[PDB]
Amino acid sequence: SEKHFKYVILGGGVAAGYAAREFAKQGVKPGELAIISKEAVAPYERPALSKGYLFPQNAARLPGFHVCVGSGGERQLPEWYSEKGIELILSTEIVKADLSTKTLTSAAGATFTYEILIIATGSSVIKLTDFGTQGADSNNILYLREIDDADKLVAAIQAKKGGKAVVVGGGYIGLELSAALKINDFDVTMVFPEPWCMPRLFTADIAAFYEAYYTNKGVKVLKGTLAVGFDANANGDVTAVKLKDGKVLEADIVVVGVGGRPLTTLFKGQVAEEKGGIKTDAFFETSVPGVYAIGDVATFPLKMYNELRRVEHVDHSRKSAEQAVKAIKGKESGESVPEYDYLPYFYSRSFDLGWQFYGDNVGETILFGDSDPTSSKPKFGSYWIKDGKVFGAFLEGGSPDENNAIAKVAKTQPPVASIEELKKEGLQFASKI
Ligand SMILES: Cc1cc2nc3c(=O)[nH]c(=O)nc-3n(C[C@H](O)[C@H](O)[C@H](O)COP(=O)(O)OP(=O)(O)OC[C@H]3O[C@@H](n4cnc5c(N)ncnc54)[C@H](O)[C@@H]3O)c2cc1C
Ligand SMILES: NC(=O)c1ccc[n+]([C@@H]2O[C@H](COP(=O)([O-])OP(=O)(O)OC[C@H]3O[C@@H](n4cnc5c(N)ncnc54)[C@H](O)[C@@H]3O)[C@@H](O)[C@H]2O)c1
Repeated sequence: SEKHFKYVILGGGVAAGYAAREFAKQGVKPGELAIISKEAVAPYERPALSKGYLFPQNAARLPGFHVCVGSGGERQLPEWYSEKGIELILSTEIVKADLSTKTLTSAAGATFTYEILIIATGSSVIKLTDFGTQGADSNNILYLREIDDADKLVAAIQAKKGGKAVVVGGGYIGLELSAALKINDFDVTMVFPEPWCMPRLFTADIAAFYEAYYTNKGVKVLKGTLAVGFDANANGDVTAVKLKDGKVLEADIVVVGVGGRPLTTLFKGQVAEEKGGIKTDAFFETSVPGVYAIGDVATFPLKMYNELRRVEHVDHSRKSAEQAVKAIKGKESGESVPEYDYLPYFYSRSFDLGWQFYGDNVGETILFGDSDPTSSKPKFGSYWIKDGKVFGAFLEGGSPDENNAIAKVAKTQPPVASIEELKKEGLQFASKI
């Protein structure tokens, strides 16, 4: 009954799917590796859940977006794993991890042993019920982290067709959700307390473009307020959203985007933690030899900024997954592996927009380009200047070359003698580098 594998990746997300591609490249043998996931499907490109998955027509659907298509790689269907002798253990939640005995136990009591462990458990979605919010347990108050959550949302959009939606949260998930609900023909109201949307990255100037663009699209942006409770009917279904300011919004469906946290509960005490995640070295190895932490759960050395960091980027999930397998196989062969040198890269898409950010959002900012929301193809960016150098670069509506140019600016940190002249140059500055 108990199963044994040389390597076990715990989790079936983006990092797990990309670690498995790296294993096949490294020559993994039949029977050696297993991926244990609580989801009923093979690893897939998570960012698709708040994008094409929510389309009313010609939506993204599995098996279409299984990894590694999101980065231009080959689709890894369930057949890809079985045909390689990679054991895909689905619908299995590991409720107990004993690192000292190298044994994991599933919710059904089944046990599994490994020689090497890769922790790719990602993040769990924050819910309003965690806060103890009045009426937050009403039906049709939905979240979006996994494909079952996406399927519940796609069912609710269909059941509540042409109704009222309230989106709680002003991050990029709130933005992508509001845009999705609007392209599905809902009356949409977006609620968040910050003085502008995407507060952890957008400047007031960048936010103003997206707020105006969403307003033109019919989305009602309600900044400076917070959802404090909900009304429900006799079936327990949400009927309204109560706000801190006394306003009461009618709602047929509520979709919440209030963040996430690393899913490291199984390891508390057994591994060193820092900055919310499991601490790793430049090779994603934890304080326990042979136990690795990749993707969302990892607090790793961010080499170019000389500090430990934790990120929630799909690029980091893929790259960190490759780094760990290279470190594991390199130790088997005595081969040296260079340190993880990640350039922070984040992106978001909604409506006909699509932006990319590289580097670090620190220092003084300048906006450049065409930032008119009514333009047929808005193309505008922003630079962050710290210690007289470009530290961060943002671009909306860039071409693949223009996006590569701002990544090279954020990677090389070119000198800025004049911030006024840098704004004059604009996007031409990134191309002339
Ligand atoms: C809707 C959505 C949209 C996003 N859009 C973007 C975007 O546009 N750009 C971007 O850069 N990033 C985006 N992200 C973030 C990005 O997808 C994540 O950073 C990435 O998925 C993390 O990879 P991961 O493997 O660490 O985590 P996950 O993909 O979440 O993988 C974790 C896996 O482990 C499983 N698991 C957890 N605990 C257990 C357990 N105890 N037992 C068994 N299995 C377990 C989970 O079910 C899941 O399969 C988005 C995320 C979401 C939720
Ligand atoms: N990229 C990031 O900086 C970041 C930060 C946190 C989480 N995430 C992760 O990425 C995904 C996207 O998260 P995000 O960027 O949308 O989250 P976020 O942390 O950036 O923002 C959550 C939003 O919800 C708002 N909010 C909280 N309580 C509220 C209430 N009661 N009423 C109204 N608004 C309320 C917050 O003020 C904020 O605007 C998630 O899956 C999460 O795991 C990303």
